[PDB]
Amino acid sequence: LLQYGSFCTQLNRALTGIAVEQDKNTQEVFAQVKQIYKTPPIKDFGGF
Amino acid sequence: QKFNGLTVLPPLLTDEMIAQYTSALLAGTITSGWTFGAGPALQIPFPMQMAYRFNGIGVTQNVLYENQKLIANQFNSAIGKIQDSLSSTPSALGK
Amino acid sequence: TRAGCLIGAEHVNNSYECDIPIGAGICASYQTQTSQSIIAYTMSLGAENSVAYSNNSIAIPTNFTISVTTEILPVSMTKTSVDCTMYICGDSTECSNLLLQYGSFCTQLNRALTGIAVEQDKNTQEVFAQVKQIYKTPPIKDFGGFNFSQILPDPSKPSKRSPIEDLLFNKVTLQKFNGLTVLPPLLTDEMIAQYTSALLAGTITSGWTFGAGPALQIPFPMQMAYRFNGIGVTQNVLYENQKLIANQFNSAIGKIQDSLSSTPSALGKLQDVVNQNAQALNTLVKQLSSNFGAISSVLNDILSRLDPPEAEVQIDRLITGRLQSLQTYVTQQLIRAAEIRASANLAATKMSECVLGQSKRVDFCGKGYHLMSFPQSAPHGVVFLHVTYVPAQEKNFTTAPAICHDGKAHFPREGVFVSNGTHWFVTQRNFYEPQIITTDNTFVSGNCDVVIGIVNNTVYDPLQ
Amino acid sequence: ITGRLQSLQTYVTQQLIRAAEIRASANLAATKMSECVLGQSKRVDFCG
Amino acid sequence: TGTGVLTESNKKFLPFQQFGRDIADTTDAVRDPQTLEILDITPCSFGGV
Amino acid sequence: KHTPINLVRDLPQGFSALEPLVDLPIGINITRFQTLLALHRSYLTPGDS
Ligand SMILES: *[C@@H]1O[C@H](CO)[C@@H](O[C@@H]2O[C@H](CO)[C@@H](O)[C@H](O)[C@H]2NC(C)=O)[C@H](O)[C@H]1NC(C)=O
Ligand SMILES: *[C@@H]1O[C@H](CO)[C@@H](O[C@@H]2O[C@H](CO)[C@@H](O)[C@H](O)[C@H]2NC(C)=O)[C@H](O)[C@H]1NC(C)=O
Ligand SMILES: *[C@@H]1O[C@H](CO)[C@@H](O[C@@H]2O[C@H](CO)[C@@H](O)[C@H](O)[C@H]2NC(C)=O)[C@H](O)[C@H]1NC(C)=O
Ligand SMILES: *[C@@H]1O[C@H](CO)[C@@H](O)[C@H](O)[C@H]1NC(C)=O
Ligand SMILES: *[C@@H]1O[C@H](CO)[C@@H](O)[C@H](O)[C@H]1NC(C)=O
Ligand SMILES: *[C@@H]1O[C@H](CO)[C@@H](O)[C@H](O)[C@H]1NC(C)=O
Ligand SMILES: *[C@@H]1O[C@H](CO)[C@@H](O)[C@H](O)[C@H]1NC(C)=O
Ligand SMILES: *[C@@H]1O[C@H](CO)[C@@H](O)[C@H](O)[C@H]1NC(C)=O
Repeated sequence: LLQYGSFCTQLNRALTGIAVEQDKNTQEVFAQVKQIYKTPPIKDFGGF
Repeated sequence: QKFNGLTVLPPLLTDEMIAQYTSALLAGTITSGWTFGAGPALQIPFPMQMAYRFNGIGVTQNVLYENQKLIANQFNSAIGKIQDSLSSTPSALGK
Repeated sequence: TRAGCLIGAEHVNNSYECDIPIGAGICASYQTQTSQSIIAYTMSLGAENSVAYSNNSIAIPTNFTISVTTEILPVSMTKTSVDCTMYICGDSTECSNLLLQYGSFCTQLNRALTGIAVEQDKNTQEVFAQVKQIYKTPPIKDFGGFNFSQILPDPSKPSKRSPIEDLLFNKVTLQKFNGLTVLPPLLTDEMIAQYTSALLAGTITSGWTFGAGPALQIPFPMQMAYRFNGIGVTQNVLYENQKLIANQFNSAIGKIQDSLSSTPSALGKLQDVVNQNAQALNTLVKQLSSNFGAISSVLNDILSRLDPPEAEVQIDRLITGRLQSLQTYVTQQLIRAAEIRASANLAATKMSECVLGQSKRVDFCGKGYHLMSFPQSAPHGVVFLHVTYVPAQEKNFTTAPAICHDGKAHFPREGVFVSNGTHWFVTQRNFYEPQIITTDNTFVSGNCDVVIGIVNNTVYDPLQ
Repeated sequence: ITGRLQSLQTYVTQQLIRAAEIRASANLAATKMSECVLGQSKRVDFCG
Repeated sequence: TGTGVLTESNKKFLPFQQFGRDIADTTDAVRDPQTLEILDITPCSFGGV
Repeated sequence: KHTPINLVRDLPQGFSALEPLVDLPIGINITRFQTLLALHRSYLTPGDS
């Protein structure tokens, strides 16, 4: 296998890039609030 | 699947953490309208917030106030139908 | 852990912000303050804050802040090109004769790479060439207190680039091989800087009008007053607070150059394209040293001592290996070109809708209500300076959605009703400005006995 | 070696393309969360 | 064997190396026989048309 | 590699790269070795050597 050069470093690199980006996708979709908001104990939403 | 060199890495955000994110987003929406996306979250009575969103389509607020009971009933029913729809139609999560 | 057995880091009960991700919610970092060792912990998602929800209280800001954020988008990458015949079969007719027997395999690769190279110029043209004329700023800078010198070009420099984009070119940093050549872009950096100068001058001197039709000069305080009127703040806000707003805008602009010069990894999105192209090219070069089974990897040495009737198999092995490597490179570049084209389309959209207009799309041209945006060219990309309106300080006010008068129910034409606790005022929604409630800022509908949660007050009719 | 290596390359290429598609969908999801959740969109048939 | 332009060089070959090679399996400089001199190899020009 | 050293007793820390002297075509098997020292004569008892 060594005689084929870096065919495998390339594939590991590409799959690592995909895997790393899969976390960025979720971070960008969901991590849009800097602080976690909480709902009040009493639910007086005027009928909703 | 994962026996001969194939391995699956865990995602960075656990489902409890993503659910906490969506709880934060939904709580911010309910209690503060859109204000928390731009700056500090500003508490606002929810009927009043819905009134201004109605005003954001060209229906005067007096509409929502004169028929708030009806609108809230209808909204509760429409949310309830989503549960039954997802529970009864297959291939709904096909994507 | 849920990601595996981690050895070397102490587990800490308390949570911090995430620094080096592990997986399953655990991150690690080097503390240096408490621990001069490596700690691992469960992430915190951010600070907890309950919001003061109640059925009768509003929070309306009493101040604002103007903030300038920066956004970096790739647009193009280097237009590389490689020739089969030299790359695979350098200066050897004996191997080219048997490369010909593979048909069109790498007229096809040349076609693909030429397509990418031609598309890069289209990316740059679509992002920047949005103005039919080159606009220029007047010699006298009477902008009502707004200092733009940090983004307008400086005539004293050998290259007409503004200080900020000069800093960008000084912060991002970018040989002769066999068959690999790099084609120069069609638009030189001077020309791109001239485009962004045209865009900036048109913006400053004409608002958005120059995006729709002929550029119509308007005084800049008046233009900014309109953009304030765009996000729901009456122009008197800007006019009564113009000196403060101009000082604040100048300070925010000044902070940008310092931030870019002092916080590294800010231009990582642009450094990544050059890093990835360099890495792909380095790998493509290093593949020339591989045997693939050959008695020798260098071509002339196997040719020079082995008679063709059996040196042909030896050459064929090398041919197939190198051709496959080149094919892999071309495919990777096609996918990366698709990604860069997506980013260039986003950059063109952002120029149109943030530079040439004022956008109502939330969080599209930065956090906060969008005021206006400034393009700055960067090597192989564009930087956007997004000017936004952000509320600053609020007070809690009691509310009610209506007022009774002699049995009649009044609703706000614009804004909300608020009170100190003794007297009731109408005010606009993003800036505390009370006014006495009059028949001329509210309107009538129905009667008191229908709406829920209404308060009695007197409303003044100016006629009596 | 040749056969398995080329099979792995095919897999990685198709994963790259599928990852690009998922990235486009994730960018659309981030845009939708911004413009529909964090705001109110005047843009027809984008949020329903 | 190979083709290129041959130029004087200031690369101090140590007494034991006889030919240097690039990051690819191609020579970059050589030592001449009969005179023992260091000689730089630069590929002679080419380009697209 | 021959280096003038000032450190007190042991190997220094500074990185240094050895370069070849010779490549002898000996072609023998080597499995053991021993260094050759140079010893003076301080004195001579008649028969000890
Ligand atoms: C509005 O915003 C600015 C900044 O938050 C405030 O401006 C300051 O005003 C005081 C009194 O005029 C000055 O002494 C300060 O020097 C100003 N700041 C700066 C940086 O120059 C203003 O007070 C704010 N209004 C409110 C209600 O917060
Ligand atoms: C326009 O912007 C810049 C930065 O805010 C100002 O440039 C300074 O000009 C003075 C006088 O020429 C120089 O002494 C300074 O060294 C400049 N700053 C720097 C960082 O070099 C310019 O004065 C601004 N104009 C206004 C009205 O504020
Ligand atoms: C807005 O309303 C609420 C309630 O009147 C206030 O919320 C409090 O905020 C402080 C500081 O963040 C917290 O320590 C308290 O715990 C909060 N109250 C509760 C019940 O949790 C908020 O300060 C109000 N703003 C003003 C100007 O009064
Ligand atoms: C973490 O909390 C548990 C709970 O009692 C305790 O046993 C443990 O010692 C704590 N560890 C640290 C590092 O504080
Ligand atoms: C609220 O406004 C009224 C109307 O002028 C004023 O009399 C009162 O003092 C204000 N409240 C406070 C706390 O100052
Ligand atoms: C708000 O809630 C309180 C409960 O403390 C209730 O008395 C009041 O009627 C409510 N107001 C409205 C407008 O529903
Ligand atoms: C408002 O006025 C009506 C009749 O004028 C009265 O019935 C009601 O109690 C008043 N509201 C308050 C809070 O006193
Ligand atoms: C070859 O001849 C030249 C001519 O002077 C001489 O310098 C050189 O030493 C000769 N080659 C060898 C290996 O001695």
